[PDB]
Amino acid sequence: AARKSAPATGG
Amino acid sequence: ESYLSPAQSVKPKINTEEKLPREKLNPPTPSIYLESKRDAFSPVLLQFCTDPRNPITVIRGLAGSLRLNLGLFSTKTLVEASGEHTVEVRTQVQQPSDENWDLTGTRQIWPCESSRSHTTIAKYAQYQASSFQESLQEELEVLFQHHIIKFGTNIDLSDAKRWKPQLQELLKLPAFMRVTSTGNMLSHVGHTILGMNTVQLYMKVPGSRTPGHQENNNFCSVNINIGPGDCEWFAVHEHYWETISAFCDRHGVDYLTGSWWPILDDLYASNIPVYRFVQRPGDLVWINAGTVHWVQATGWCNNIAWNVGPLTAYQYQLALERYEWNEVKNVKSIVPMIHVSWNVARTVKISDPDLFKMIKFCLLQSMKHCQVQRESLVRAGKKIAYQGRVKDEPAYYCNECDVEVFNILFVTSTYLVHCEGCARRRSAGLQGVVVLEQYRTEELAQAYDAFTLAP
Ligand SMILES: O=C(O)CNC(=O)C(=O)O
Ligand code: NI
Ligand SMILES: [Zn+2]
Repeated sequence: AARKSAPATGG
Repeated sequence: ESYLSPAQSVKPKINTEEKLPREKLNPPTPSIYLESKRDAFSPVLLQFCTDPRNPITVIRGLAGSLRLNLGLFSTKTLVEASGEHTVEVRTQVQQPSDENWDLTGTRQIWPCESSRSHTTIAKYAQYQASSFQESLQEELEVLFQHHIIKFGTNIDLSDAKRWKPQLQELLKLPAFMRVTSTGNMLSHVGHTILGMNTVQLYMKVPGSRTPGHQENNNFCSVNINIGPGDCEWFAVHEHYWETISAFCDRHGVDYLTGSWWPILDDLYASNIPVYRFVQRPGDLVWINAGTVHWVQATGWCNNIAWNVGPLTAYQYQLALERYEWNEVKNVKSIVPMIHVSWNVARTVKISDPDLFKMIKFCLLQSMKHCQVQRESLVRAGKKIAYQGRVKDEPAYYCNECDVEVFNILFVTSTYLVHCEGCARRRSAGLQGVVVLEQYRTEELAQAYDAFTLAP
């Protein structure tokens, strides 16, 4: 879904 | 073959060739106070926030100047509004503000570790509160005698039922700051882009970090600090974005989708002015179009944010540049710029001549591209069905490359949509590919000619 989010690195 | 005409750039002209002294390498952040409530509704305010020269702006104590009921966004108000609502979590390492280090503090590094996980709001509220009480204890001793943190990020207050009073409150804002507004490009998308044209909530603890970025498609951002702690902001003017991206390349981190915390000395070393400022409870941050920024919580606090699309030439030009650049980089543009431009021309009167010429150019190119695509499909014996747009039909995207697909849709089967390349390359002659047309040449042509400059 177009959605705004934070970059990620693990998980 | 761009949707942009280089001659029409309204981008401010900035010379980095000349050496720059340090005082200008630390520009003052435009802070604005609102004695009257109608000041907030003044056009000069909007002119100010959207001025290209003004990368970022703080509106001081606006949440009292209009009597916004922030208290509602208090963690307590939230937990009981719905605690078993859910939340993305970042696990991070707590550090001083202007710094990010390897495991030992030998070196400053660009890569910012930010691992991901999930909880509920009620659960993160526990954590946020426990965390605060703990820091309290370690101070109620001294009196009488690596930190791992979790950041609650991009929490979606989209459900206008559940979050009714919270959302209703933000109606009290000047139109250009609102979630939904006739003058908001993002209100003309025809569907929901979570976090852009809906509200996101941030639950932070001290050290809680949002790493370097520009907004999706270079859209303005509006952030309010709920309290009770502060936030520290860093920001650079769009002009310098490629220089920052270059750093990301050298340090092996993707600029657009990677996690990175800039090395301030690098930026000073590169002659790049950095805005540094503190955002206090009830302070609103306005991030102008294309501004590189990154953010640290210094206390315990929640923020609220969403993206706005004011109808200015600057905002528009930058939305398009990022739209094209995204596809050069194989990165999904979540604001379907071409579908938006047509929606805007068809629903909104435009008085600003520079913005008008930009939308007009884009529509033209959209028509030529639709025209070219039609001939060669005809020319090669391909039949094209006519499909209507229905009411509240969304924009489409290539199931494969994520590019926006406009007007002409390639489809397979439980049905999938593709751009032409992805359809061919998956069938040489487009066999088993239905092709749909949503706007006949004449629908677009008439819409185009109907589109004129308002005085
Ligand atoms: O509030 C934060 O932690 C980060 N927010 C933003 O970068 C924004 O609203 O544009
Ligand atoms: Ni941001
Ligand atoms: Zn494709």
